[PDB]
Amino acid sequence: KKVVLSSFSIIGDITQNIAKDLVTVTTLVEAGNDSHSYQVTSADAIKIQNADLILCNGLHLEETFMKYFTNLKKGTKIITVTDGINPIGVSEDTDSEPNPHAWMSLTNAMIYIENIRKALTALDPSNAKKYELNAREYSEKIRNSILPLKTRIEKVDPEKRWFVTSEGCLVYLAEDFGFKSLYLWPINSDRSPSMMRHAINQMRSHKIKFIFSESTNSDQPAKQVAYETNASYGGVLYVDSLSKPDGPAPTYLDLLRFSLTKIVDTLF
Repeated sequence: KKVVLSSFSIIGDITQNIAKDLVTVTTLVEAGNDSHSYQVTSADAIKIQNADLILCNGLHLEETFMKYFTNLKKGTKIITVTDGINPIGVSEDTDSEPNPHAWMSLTNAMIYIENIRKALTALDPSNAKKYELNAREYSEKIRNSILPLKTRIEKVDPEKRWFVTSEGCLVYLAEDFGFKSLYLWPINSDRSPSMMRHAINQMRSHKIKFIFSESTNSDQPAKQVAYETNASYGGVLYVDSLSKPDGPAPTYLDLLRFSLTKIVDTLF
């Protein structure tokens, strides 16, 4: 039985929905750890040796630990599951490092699924028909949950078309749904007084009503910005990790559904 190692919780969960126990799906950066400067342990090195296939986000998400994906089993490939997603830069002034949060998008969910289906199929071609069926079922499951939220979101008045967050975690969502985005820092692990100043100025300027924080960072900056802008703190979104199993976002679908529900509930 083949072993497929995903770099972090969100990719592991996607892969499990496509493979459904045809392969053993493992995860390196488990829920509640952050990929940036993640410490690869000796146990983790066993996971890496066992892998017949390694599934990464790319977009620099794994940059601090790519070096551990060495001395690999013969034949074991590293697949970048964001292949075909046009990157959005960490420059809020659009050349720069890529923003890794491509999974926060309905369109991109379908691409992650397709790239994983394709890699599973190449790895394990005798199960092609099964991965094919499973990938379609899963794609449909996500569309069925998430599209009605999009449909509601799209009714927002053009002037209120802003997703404002702490980390730059919704830039791909913004692009997918036709919203502008504002944030305080591009990626959590640093930080910038002038980016805060800019956000405050932009919110005042466009009468933006809400700003969110996220499940792996502090709410303090968002609340401070809300105060300085006469805006409201919108609460906590789940974007960078699955939650714990008894939390609100224990699967990738549940993560998308929770966060986009909270967004639409805040906008309307």
